[PDB]
Amino acid sequence: NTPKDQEIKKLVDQNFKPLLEKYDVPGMAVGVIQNNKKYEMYYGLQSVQDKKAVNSSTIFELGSVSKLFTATAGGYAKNKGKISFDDTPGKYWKELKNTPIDQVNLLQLATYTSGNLALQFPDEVKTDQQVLTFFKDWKPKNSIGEYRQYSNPSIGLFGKVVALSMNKPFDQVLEKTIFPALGLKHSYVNVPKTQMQNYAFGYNQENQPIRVNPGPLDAPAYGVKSTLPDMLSFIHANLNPQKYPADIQRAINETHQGRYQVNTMYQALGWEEFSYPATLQTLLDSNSEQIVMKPNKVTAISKEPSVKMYHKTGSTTGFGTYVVFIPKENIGLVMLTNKRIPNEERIKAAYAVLNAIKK
Ligand SMILES: *[B@@]1([O])OC2=C(C([O])=O)[C]=[C][C]=C2[C][C]1[N]C(=O)[C][C]1[C][C][C]([N][C][C][N])[C][C]1
Repeated sequence: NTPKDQEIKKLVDQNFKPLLEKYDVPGMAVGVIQNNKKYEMYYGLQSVQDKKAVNSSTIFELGSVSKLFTATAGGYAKNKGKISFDDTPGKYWKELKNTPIDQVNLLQLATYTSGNLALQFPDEVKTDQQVLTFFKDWKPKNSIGEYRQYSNPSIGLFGKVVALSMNKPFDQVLEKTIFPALGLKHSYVNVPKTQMQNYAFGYNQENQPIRVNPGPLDAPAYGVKSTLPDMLSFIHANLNPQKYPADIQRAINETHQGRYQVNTMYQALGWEEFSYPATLQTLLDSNSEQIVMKPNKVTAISKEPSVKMYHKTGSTTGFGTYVVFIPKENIGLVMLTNKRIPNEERIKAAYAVLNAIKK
C-alpha cells in the first residue's frame, strides 16, 4: 500500500541515513536502479561553508571506482584490436622494452599480479620522468602472475599503456571516447571551470574541506569525478551491455570476466565478482586487511558462477564511493559521500537495502 519509490527511499533512510550522524558526514548521494527505473536520494551539503545542498548536479570524487573506467578502456582497446592482454608494456611504452617489468603482461598489470608492486607509488615519484624511472628500476620479487597485491602503480601502468595504444592521453581516452560511449555527460578526469561550482568539497577526518591533489598516474588509478545520475547510467550500462555498440558492449563484458580467485572473491577487470547470493561475510572478506593490503596467492577459477554480483569500493582523502550490481536481479546501487566512511559500513548498508527491496 506504499509506492515503490517511497519503499526504496525508506530503506535508504533506514540503512544509509544514520551513517551521516555516525561518521559526521556532510553530504551523501544514494541511487538505486531496478528494472531500468532509477531512484535518487540526496542528503546534506556538498559544501558546508556555502550551505549548498547535495543534488543531482553534485560532482563527487570516485577514488578507486575510477579503476572501473580504466578497465572498460582496456576492454575497449582489446576488442578494437589495439592491444592483446598477453602483450607486455614495452610493446607500447618503448622505453620499457627489455626491462624486467617488460616480463609482465597487461592482464597481470590490470589485475595486480606483477608480484612486486605496492598500493601506492613512492611519495617522491611525482613527475613523468620519475614514473618512467620507477618502472625502469623495477625488479621482480614474487613469481610473476601468482600473487595479488592491490596496487595503484600496477593498474596505472595498464591505463597508461591502454592510452598509448589508442594514441591519446589517458584523460582524453575517457573524456573523448569512453564517457561519450557510455552516455556520461557529467563525468570528468579534469572538472572544467564552468562546472567547479558543482564540485563538492571533500572532508577529511577533522571535517576540514579538501579535494584530491595531483599524483603519479592518478587519472587511471583514482582520478574520475562524477554525479549520481551518471553513476546510475554507468550501472545501467553494466546491467545491459547488449544496449551499446559492439565494441563498447564487448568492452563492458571484458570487465565482467573473472580472471582468478582469492578464496570467495573473483578478480575481474576492475570489478570484484562473487557468486550470488553472496553472504555478507564473503563481501566483507573482500575488503579485509588480508585481501586489500597484503599479497595473496591466486588460484584458477573452478566454479564459473552462473548467477553473480559485482562491486567496487573507492576512496580519496575526502570522499567515499561504493558501487554494486546484480545482473540477474536487474538491480544495482551507488553510494557517494564527501567524507570517507569505513568500507564495511558501505557494504553492510547496501547489502541490507538490496536484500530488502521487493523483487
Ligand atoms: B582506491 O580508492 O582503493 C583503495 C581503497 C578501496 O578500494 O576502497 C582503500 C584504501 C586505499 C585505496 C587506494 C585507492 N585510493 C587512493 O589511492 C587514495 C589517494 C592516494 C593519493 C593521495 N595521497 C594522500 C595521502 N594522505 C590520497 C588519495
